[PDB]
Amino acid sequence: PVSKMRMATPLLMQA
Amino acid sequence: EEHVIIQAEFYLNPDQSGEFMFDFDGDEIFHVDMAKKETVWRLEEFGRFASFEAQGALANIAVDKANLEIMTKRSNYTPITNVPPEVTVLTNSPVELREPNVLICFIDKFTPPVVNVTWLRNGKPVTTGVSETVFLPREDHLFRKFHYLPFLPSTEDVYDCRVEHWGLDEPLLKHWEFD
Amino acid sequence: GGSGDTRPRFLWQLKFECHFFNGTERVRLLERCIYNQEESVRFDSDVGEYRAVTELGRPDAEYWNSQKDLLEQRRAAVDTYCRHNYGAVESFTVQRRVEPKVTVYPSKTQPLQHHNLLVCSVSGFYPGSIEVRWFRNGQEEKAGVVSTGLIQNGDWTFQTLVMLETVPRSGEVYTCQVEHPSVTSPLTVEWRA
Repeated sequence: PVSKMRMATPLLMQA
Repeated sequence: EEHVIIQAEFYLNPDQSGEFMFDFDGDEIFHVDMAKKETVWRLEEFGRFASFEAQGALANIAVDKANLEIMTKRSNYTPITNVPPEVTVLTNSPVELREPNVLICFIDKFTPPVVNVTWLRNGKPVTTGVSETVFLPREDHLFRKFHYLPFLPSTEDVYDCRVEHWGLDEPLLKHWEFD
Repeated sequence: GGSGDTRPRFLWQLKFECHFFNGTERVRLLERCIYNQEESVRFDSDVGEYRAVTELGRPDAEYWNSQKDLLEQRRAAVDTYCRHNYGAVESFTVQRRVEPKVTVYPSKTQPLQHHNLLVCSVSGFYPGSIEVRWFRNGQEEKAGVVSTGLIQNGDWTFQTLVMLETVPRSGEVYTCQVEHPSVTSPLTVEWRA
């Protein structure tokens, strides 16, 4: 049963 | 503090090069091949125990690119200062004549993360069996990189790892020969 | 790089660092955002909001901190991200043990003179913590010892050379002793003078 790694997501800046 | 896991990403303009990797205590767990959309485990056996959905890395890099372009404008287009690498050539194990070995070219303490690396045997480029790592993180936010060349030691061969980087004035050739 | 290019470059780096103390018992998350090698803004789970590191990062700290839904996702990341990934990889990272191969060969400090340097090569091991000691006739010699230090090979192995400068005399027995988490009792390799 392979473990699933998670990623963290960058926050978008104001344009 | 026993252990540190780092998710390290970057985006570089104008090259439009973006990388995504995980690090454990200084070793790479995996990276994502952006072009193939593929999770590449540093050791094949890792993929027997863990998995990672590579497509999510591409979404991250797209945000990184957008944020980079905002930061570039915000900085009034201040560019990065080049930091040239220091380069070390060594072998995997002590050298014995005609016992298979591996030359390691360790490229350290540089930014931006762009290099041209060539192995030279007796002054000529060699590509057979070579491999390399992606750009690996450092705590000072410079980069590390390894290049590898399997070889059969001989008194008649000399080697250079040739490294080109924009912080250097000329290509850096680090020499190695059988002592 | 190549391409014969003088064009200015602009770099953005993002690092999510999960720091583990006694496994998952104590966990800290540091998110570092880095422009052109200088960290500009940071999330520290010990704080729970962004802080500007340089003035260039201040707009981001102010904007992200106004978005409480984003802060609450970051504040939970020590659980949903750090502790999760620790459990996913610990069996082949934290628990990884690879025994070193140890060899000894003679060398020279001065090329025109006799062998006077005994090199203990210790290679291919994981993790990096290792103790290497030199003995002469069963007694440690701490004088005259130099080393490469710990060398990371980039492939989840380490190596080191530990060298003893000595004048070999007939009958002496020199032994390199290596202790490492992969082995219960020390590894030893001799050289007879």
